[PDB]
Amino acid sequence: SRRRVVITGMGMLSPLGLDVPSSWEGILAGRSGIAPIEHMDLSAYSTRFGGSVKGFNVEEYLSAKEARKLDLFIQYGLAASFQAVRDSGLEVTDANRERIGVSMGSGIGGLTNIENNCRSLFEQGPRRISPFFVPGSIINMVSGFLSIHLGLQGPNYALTTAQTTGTHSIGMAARNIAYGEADVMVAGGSEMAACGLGLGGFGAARALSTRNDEPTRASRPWDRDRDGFVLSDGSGALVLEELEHARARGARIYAELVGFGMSGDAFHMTAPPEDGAGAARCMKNALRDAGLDPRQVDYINAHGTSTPAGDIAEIAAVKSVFGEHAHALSMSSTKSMTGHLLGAAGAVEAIFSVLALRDQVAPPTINLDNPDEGCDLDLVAHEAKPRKIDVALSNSFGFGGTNGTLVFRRFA
Amino acid sequence: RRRVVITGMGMLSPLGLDVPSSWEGILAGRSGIAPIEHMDLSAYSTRFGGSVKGFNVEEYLSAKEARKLDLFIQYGLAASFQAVRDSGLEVTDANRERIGVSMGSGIGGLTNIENNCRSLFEQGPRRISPFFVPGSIINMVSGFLSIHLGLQGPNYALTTAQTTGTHSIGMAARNIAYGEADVMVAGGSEMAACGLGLGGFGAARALSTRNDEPTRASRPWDRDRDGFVLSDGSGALVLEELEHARARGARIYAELVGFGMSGDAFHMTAPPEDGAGAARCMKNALRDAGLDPRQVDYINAHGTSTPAGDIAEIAAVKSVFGEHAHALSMSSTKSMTGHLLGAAGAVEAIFSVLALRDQVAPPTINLDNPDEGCDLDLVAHEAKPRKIDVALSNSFGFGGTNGTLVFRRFA
Ligand SMILES: O=C(O)[C@@H]1CS[C@@H](c2cccs2)N1
Ligand SMILES: O=C(O)[C@@H]1CS[C@@H](c2cccs2)N1
Ligand SMILES: [Mg+2]
Repeated sequence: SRRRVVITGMGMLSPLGLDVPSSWEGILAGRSGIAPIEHMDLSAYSTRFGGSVKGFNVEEYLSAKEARKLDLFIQYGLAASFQAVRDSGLEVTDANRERIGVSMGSGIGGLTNIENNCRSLFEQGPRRISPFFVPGSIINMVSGFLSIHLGLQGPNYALTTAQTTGTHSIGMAARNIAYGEADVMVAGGSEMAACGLGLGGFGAARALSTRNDEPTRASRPWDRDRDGFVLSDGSGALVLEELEHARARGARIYAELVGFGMSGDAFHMTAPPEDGAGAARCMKNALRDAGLDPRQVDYINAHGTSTPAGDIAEIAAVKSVFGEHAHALSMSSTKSMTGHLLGAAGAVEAIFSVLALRDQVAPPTINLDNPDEGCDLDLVAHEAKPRKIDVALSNSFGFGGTNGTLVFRRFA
Repeated sequence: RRRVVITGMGMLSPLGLDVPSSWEGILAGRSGIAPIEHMDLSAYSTRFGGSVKGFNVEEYLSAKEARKLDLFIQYGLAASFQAVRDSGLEVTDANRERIGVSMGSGIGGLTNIENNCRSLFEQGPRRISPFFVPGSIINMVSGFLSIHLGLQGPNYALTTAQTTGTHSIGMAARNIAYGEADVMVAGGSEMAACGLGLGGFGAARALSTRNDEPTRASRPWDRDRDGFVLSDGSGALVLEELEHARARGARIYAELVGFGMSGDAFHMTAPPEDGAGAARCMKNALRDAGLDPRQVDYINAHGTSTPAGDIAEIAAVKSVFGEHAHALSMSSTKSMTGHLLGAAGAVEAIFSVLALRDQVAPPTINLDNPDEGCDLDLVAHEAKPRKIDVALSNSFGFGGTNGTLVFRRFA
C-alpha cells in the first residue's frame, strides 16, 4: 500500500544564515535575525524592521543575467532547492529523472517585481514592462526553473496557502511519493514580501509589531507584551525520498516523515478561533495519519507568530490534542529568532524540526520574559534544551483558516 | 482507491455567466472575444480579449464583502457557489469535516495589486487597504468559500500558471480517492485583464495582435495563428466519492478516472517541438486510469493558438496514440473562449464532461488552413456528434508544467 518517505537533503536561506548549518547555529545560540530594513526607505511606515537575508550571492547558483529576470522569492527558492539537492547526494540521470518532481510554493510570490513593474507602467508607460515580467513573478517558477536547471521531469507544481504554504508543500509532496507518483520530491517554500505593498499591506491590517526601537525583542511568542508578527524573508527546501530508493543509493537519512494533516477552520479570513479548534483537528489528523499515541510527541515547532490571538489559540489546540501530555512535551517558536517567513515559514520550520531530531535538542523561544495568562506549557524559554526527541511535530496556520501539520520521527 | 464522480459544475466565461449558457455558445461555434471595454488600451498592441460580460457579484456576495475581494476571487466564488448549488449537496455538522476546497489561479490579484500600487506611489503606505493582503492572495477563494459554507476538509490552492485548473481538479480527486475527503470543490479562476497583464504578455509578444478581427484571432493549428487571446473567468467542479454520491441520490455527470502530471524540464515559456513532456503526461494519466490509448475518443486540447505550442501538442498526441491518433477527435475550445490561463483547465474539464453528456465534440473554430503536420481530426468549424466514452483534457504551462485529466461516461 503506502510507501515510507524520508528526508535526505535540506537547504535554506534565512535571516540567520545563507545555509542550513549557519541558520541552525543561530537557532541553537538564541540569535535574532531581526534588524532595521536597509534595502528601502520605511520612514513613512509604522514598521521599519524585519528579517532580511544578508549577503545573498545569487551568482553561486545562477548567472547575473538569469538572476535579473527573476524576483527575489524565486532566487531564494532556487538557492534553497539547489542546496537541498546537493546535500542529498542525488544524481539525476535518464534512469530516474521522470521519478523526481518539485513542489516549491509561496504565500505572496513576486510582489516586489509586480510593484516595480507597476511603477514602470504608471510613471513611464506599458512599453517599460519587462518582457520577463510574467515568468519572473509567478509562484510556480521556482518549480519550473529548478526542473529546467536540474532536468527533473516528475510532478511539477506549486501550492499557495499563505502562511501554511511550506507545510502543505512538504506534506503533499510526501503523499506523491507515498502513493507512487514519484520517488523523489524537492519541496518547501520561499518568500520575499519586504516591499512597500507588503510592509504597507500588513501594516494597514495592524498585524505587524511596531517595536521599532528594539527590533530583536519584537518577536516574542506567548509573551504578555507581544504586539504582532515580524515580517521575514527566505526559503527552505527538503529532498523527500521513498525509503527503499534512499537505502538503494546509500543516502544519508535525517528523519522519516510519518504524518501529514490538513484542516480548514471555516471561521474567519485573518483570525484563528480562540479555542484553536481547526488546529486541533489538523494535529489529530496528522497523528492518526502517523498511527501515533499523542504521548509519543516530544517536540512541537509551533506556528507561534507573536500575535495575541494566534499564540493563545495554539496553546488551547495543544492542550485539547495532548491533554496532560501537553505538560511533558516541549513546544517552541523559532519565529522568536527568524521572524515570520510567511509561505517559507513551514519549510524552514520543518528543517528545524528535523534538526531537533538529529541533534536531540529543543530550540528556544527567545524573548519569552513573562508568559501570558494560560501559556503555562514548556515553551523552552530563552535557551535551547537538550532532551529526548523521537517524534517532532511542525504546525502552520494561515489566512483563510488553512491549517497544516507535519509529523517527523527518528529513523533507525 | 475510491471512485470519484462529478456531481456539480459552475462557470463564468466569455461565452456566459453559467455552464448552460457557455456550453450553448461552444456548440454554436460562438466567439466570446471582443474589444476590451473596461480599460483604455488605445496605446497597446492588443486591445481585445475574452471578458466576463454583465457579472453581478451581488447575486453571491454583499457589496461590502465584494469590495474586499479581487475580481479573480469574485469569479472563483461565483463558479464555486454555482457548482455547490448544482450538486444539491447539503453541508451539515455530520459531513463538514469531509468537504474541502482547492480553487487556484495562475496570476491571482493583479488588478488589486495595481490599484493599491496607485495609492502607494501617489500618497504612500497609509492609503493601502487593511484587506489588501487577504483580498488579493490566491488561496482566498478556498478560504472564503470554506468560511461561507462551513467546509472544514482539506483547504488549499494550486498555482501552476496555465495548468492550474487541471492540477487543482486532479489533486482534489486524489484527496477523495485516498480518503482524505468525500467531497471537494475544485477548479480555478483568473482576471489578468489589466495594464500589467496585457502589457506583460504584450512585452513578451505572446498575444495575438489581430485587432481588426478579434473573433478570428484565436485560431489553434491554423497557419496564420500569431499568439494567444487573453481571457477571464472561472470554473468549478464538485467532485464526490461514488458511494457518497449514490447514497444521497446525486445526479452524476461523469467519472474522473485518471490524472497525470509531468515536467518538460526544457524552457520557461516554450514547449519542446516534439511535445515529449505532454506525451509523458498523457501516458501517465492513461496508466492512472488503467486505459489503453485506443479507448480515448475526444481530447480537449490545451491548443492556445501559439506557433510552437499547437504543433507540440499534435506531436505529443501522435506519439501517445499512434495510428489511433487518426480515429480520435481533438479540439481547442480556446478558439472560442480564448485562454483563461489558470481557469483554462477548469472550464475545459467542464466542456470535456459535457462532451460526454451530449456525445458531441466541440469545434475548433477559425481553423481555415491547418498548418503543416496538423492533419488530425481537429473538428474544424462545426461541432461533431460522435461516440465519446472517454475524454481527455490537457493543460501545459510556463515552467513546462503539464497536467492531463481523463473522464469517462458513468453508467
Ligand atoms: O501566520 C499568521 O500570522 C496568520 C495569523 S495566525 C494564522 C491564522 C489562522 C486562521 C486565520 S489567520 N495565520
Ligand atoms: O498556455 C500557454 O499559453 C503557454 C504556452 S504553451 C504552454 C507551455 C508549455 C511549456 C512551457 S510554456 N504554456
Ligand atoms: Mg528576534
